[PDB]
Amino acid sequence: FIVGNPWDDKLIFKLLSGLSKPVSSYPNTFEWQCKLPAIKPKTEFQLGSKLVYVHHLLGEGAFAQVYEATQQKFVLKVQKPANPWEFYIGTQLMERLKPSMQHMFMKFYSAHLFQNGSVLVGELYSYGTLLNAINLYKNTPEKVMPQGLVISFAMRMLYMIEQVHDCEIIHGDIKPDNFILGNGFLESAGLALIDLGQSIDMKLFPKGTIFTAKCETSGFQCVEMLSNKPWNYQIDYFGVAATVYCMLFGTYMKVKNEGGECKPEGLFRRLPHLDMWNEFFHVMLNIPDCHHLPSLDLLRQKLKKVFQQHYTNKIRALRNRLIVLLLECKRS
Ligand SMILES: Nc1ncnc2c1ncn2[C@@H]1O[C@H](COP(=O)(O)OP(=O)(O)O)[C@@H](O)[C@H]1O
Ligand SMILES: [Mg+2]
Ligand SMILES: [Mg+2]
Repeated sequence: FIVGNPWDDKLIFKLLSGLSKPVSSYPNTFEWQCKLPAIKPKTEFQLGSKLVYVHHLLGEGAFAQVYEATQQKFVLKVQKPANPWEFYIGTQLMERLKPSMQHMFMKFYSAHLFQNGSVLVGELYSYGTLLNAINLYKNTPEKVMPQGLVISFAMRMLYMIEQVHDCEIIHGDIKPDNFILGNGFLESAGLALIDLGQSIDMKLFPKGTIFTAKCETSGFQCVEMLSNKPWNYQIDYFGVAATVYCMLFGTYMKVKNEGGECKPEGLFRRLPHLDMWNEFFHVMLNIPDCHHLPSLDLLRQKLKKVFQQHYTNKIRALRNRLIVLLLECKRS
C-alpha cells in the first residue's frame, strides 16, 4: 500500500481519532478546556493538581520549548499547537522496547493537553545536544571530535534505531540536535535519542506500506526523496549517516551521485579510517529498496572492530576531555 505524507495533519488526527486506546484515555493524560498557561524561566505555575517550579530554558527545537523543572529534576516540552502524537509515539515505544533498552530514550511521564497547546512531562538529560558537543570541539585546538568518541557514538546510534525499528517505529528526524548527553555519560552510555514529534508508527498502516513524500516537514531530504523513490525505514538510516557526517566534518551533509553510487560530498582528506567510513556511508546511503534494509548489527560490528583495534585503551582519556568541555558549557 501507498501513503502520501506520514506527517500530514489530517492523517494524524484520524489515526489518533480511531485508536482503541486514544491518548485522551491514558491514565497519565490530562485534558484542560482552557488556553496553555504562560511558562517562563525561574517561575511557578499550575499544571493540574500539582504546583510546578520552572528553572531555566534548556533548548529550542523546530516546534517546541523544553524547560528544566521540579515539583528530582524533569523537563517540560511545551508546544503550540498541541502534540498528542508525540505522546502516543513515546508511549508505544516504551511499551514495545525490552526494558533493558529504554535508557537510550526519553520517557514521558505525563501529558497535559490544552485548547491551543500541550505540556509533555519527561525525563531530563543535563549535558546538552550532540550538535552542541560538536560546536564545543570547533572552539578547541583539535577542532573536531576524536575518532574514539565518533565511532563510539556512531555504534550507539546504529544500535538505537535498531531497537526503534524493532518496535516498528520510524524516528523520522534523526539529526545532531535530537541527540542528548546526560549524566549517565559521567558515570556512549549517556547518549539519548529524543524528539518523537515527527515519528511514524508503521503498525498503524497495512503490511508493506511505503511513503512518497519528497521532503520532511522542514525542507530536509533523504536519499530516496532526492530521487523521488519510495521509502519507509531508510529515512532513519540517512539521519544516522548525516549525524555521523556532522561529527566528522562539523558541517551538514550533502550528497552526490556518481554512476548510480550515492555518496557524501567532500574530498575526505584528513579523515582517518577512510576505508571504514566509505564502507559505512556506502551501505547507509545506497539502500536498494524498502525490502533490502542493511543489517544495522553488521554495520556496528565493522565499527566495533576498528574501535577495538585502536581505541579500547584510550576511551577513558577521550570521554574525560569531553566531560570537562561539557561541564564548562553547563555552568555557563
Ligand atoms: N530530555 C531533554 N533534556 C534536556 N534538553 C532537551 C531534552 N529534550 C529536548 N531538549 C532540548 O529541547 C530542544 C527541542 O526539543 P525537541 O524535542 O527537539 O523539540 P522539537 O520537535 O521542536 O525539535 C532540543 O533541541 C534540546 O536542546
Ligand atoms: Mg528536535
Ligand atoms: Mg521534532
